[PDB]
Amino acid sequence: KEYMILISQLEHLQRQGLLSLQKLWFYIQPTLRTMEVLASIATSLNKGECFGGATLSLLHDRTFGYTGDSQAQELCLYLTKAASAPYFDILERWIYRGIINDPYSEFMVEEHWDQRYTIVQQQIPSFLQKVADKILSTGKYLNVVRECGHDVTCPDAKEITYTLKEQAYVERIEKAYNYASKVLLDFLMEEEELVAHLRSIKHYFLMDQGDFFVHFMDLTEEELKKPVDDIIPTRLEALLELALRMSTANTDPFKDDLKIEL
Amino acid sequence: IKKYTDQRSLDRAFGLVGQSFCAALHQELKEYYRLLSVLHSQLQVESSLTLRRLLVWTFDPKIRLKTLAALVDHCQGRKGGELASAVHAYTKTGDPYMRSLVQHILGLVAYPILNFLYRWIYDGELEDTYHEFFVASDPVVKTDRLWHDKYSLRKSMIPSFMTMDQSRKVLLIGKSINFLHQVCHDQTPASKAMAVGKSAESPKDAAELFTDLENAFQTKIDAAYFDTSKYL
Repeated sequence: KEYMILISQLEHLQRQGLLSLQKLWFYIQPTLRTMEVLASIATSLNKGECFGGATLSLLHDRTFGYTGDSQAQELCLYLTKAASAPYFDILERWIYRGIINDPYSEFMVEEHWDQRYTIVQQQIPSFLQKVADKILSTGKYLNVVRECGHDVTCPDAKEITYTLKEQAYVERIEKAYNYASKVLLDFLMEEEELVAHLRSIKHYFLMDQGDFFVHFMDLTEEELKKPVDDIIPTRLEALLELALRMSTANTDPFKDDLKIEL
Repeated sequence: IKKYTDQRSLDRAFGLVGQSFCAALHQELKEYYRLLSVLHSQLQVESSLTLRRLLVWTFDPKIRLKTLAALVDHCQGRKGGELASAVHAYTKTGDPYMRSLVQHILGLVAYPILNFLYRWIYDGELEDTYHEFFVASDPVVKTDRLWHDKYSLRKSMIPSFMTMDQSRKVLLIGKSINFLHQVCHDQTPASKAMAVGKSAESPKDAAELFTDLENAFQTKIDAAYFDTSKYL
C-alpha cells in the first residue's frame, strides 16, 4: 500500500508533466531497495519450502544478517514480529487449556496414558531447543491437572512475546511451569499422599516391618514346597490378608494394593 | 555507485556492516535523484535553458558526490571492522561539510558494531556468522573453563573509535557474562533492570543521538562492568 501510493502522487505532477528520467530515478533507488529485500526473502522462501517454527527460525536469522542498513533491519524485524505473534499466540493457547489445533501443523507439538508430546525436529522456535523443551514440559504438567479438572490460568491476563525482550519472556515461561509443578506437588500432598505411598511400598517392600512378613513366613514353610497348583493362589491371598491384621497395619487402603504373582 | 549496488547483492555475506554501508550509499544515491527531478521540471513548459545556470546547479552536487567518490575509493572490500577504521579516518579531517556526511556513516557503520556489544553485555547469546565484530565469539570448540581465552580481539578489525583499553574492557565484561550462565543461573546480573536499559538505549538511538557516544558509551558499560562483577 505504501509502494503504490507514491506512484499515484507523482502522477498529479504528470498532468503538469515535466518530471524526469532522473527525478524518477532517485525515487526508484530507495524503492528498488524495498523491493529487492522483499524479492530476496521471497526467493529464499521458494528454495526453502518451510512453514511453522522452521519459518520462524529462518526469519530470526534474517534479523542477524540485515544489520548495517537501518531500514532493511526495520522490515526484517517487523517480518519476524509479524510471524511470531501468530506463533506465540498458538503457544499461549496451548498454555491456558492445552488446545492443540493444527490447520497445517503451525505449532510443533502434536497430541499423542501415552505422555508423547515429543516436540518435533521439523520445527524449532525463534530460540534454541532449550525453550522448546521448556514449553513441552509446560504442556505436560498442565495436562496432568487438566486430567483432574479444568482449573488453571496463565499468571498474566495477557501473554505477549511480540516485544524486543524475548529471553526474559521464556524466563517468565519457566517460572510458570515451575508453578505448574508446585500445584501438581500440591495435588500430591493433599489427596494422593506420594510420601505415604513411597513409605508404604519401598522399605516395606525390601522389608521394613517384618512382623507383617514373619507371620507370612510361617505360612511360606507349610505351602511353598512345590510349584503352585490351581487351588494354591486362592490360599496365598487369603494368607496375605490374614497376615495384615494379626500384625496391626495402620492404614488399610495402602496395603490392599498388594497382588500375588503366579 | 551503480556497480557498488550490483556487488551489494548477498544473503548477508562476509560482514553485517558491508551492505549497511551500501544502504547509506543508496540513501546518498537517493539524494542525487531529487536534484535530477527538479531539473526536468525546468525542461518542459508548465527560467531559461542555458548550460551556465545548470552548471552551478550541478556544482553544489559536485561537492556532494565527489567526497562520496573518496568514500568508495577507500574500501573495495565489504568486511566490517576495517570499515570502522575507514570512516573514522575521514572524520579526523576538519571542515564540517562532508565531516557531517561521514559522521552519518560513522553513526551507521558503528550501528552493527555496537549492536554486537551491549546485547552481549546484557544477555550474551552469540550471533556471529563471519565475525563482523572484532570479538569473534566461539571460534574454538567448547571446553570446561581453565581460564582459557576463547574471545580474541583480532587487531586487524578494531574500530578506531574504540581505543586499546576499551577493547580489552569489553572482553572483560563479555568473559564474565558467559561465566554466570554456567553457574546454574540464567539470571541476567542482579536485576531484571539490565534488560530495561538495553530497550531504553535502543529507542533513544532510534529517534535521537545519531552521532556515536564514544565518550559516554564507555561510562555506563563501566557502570555495567562493576555490577555484573560483584553479583558474580
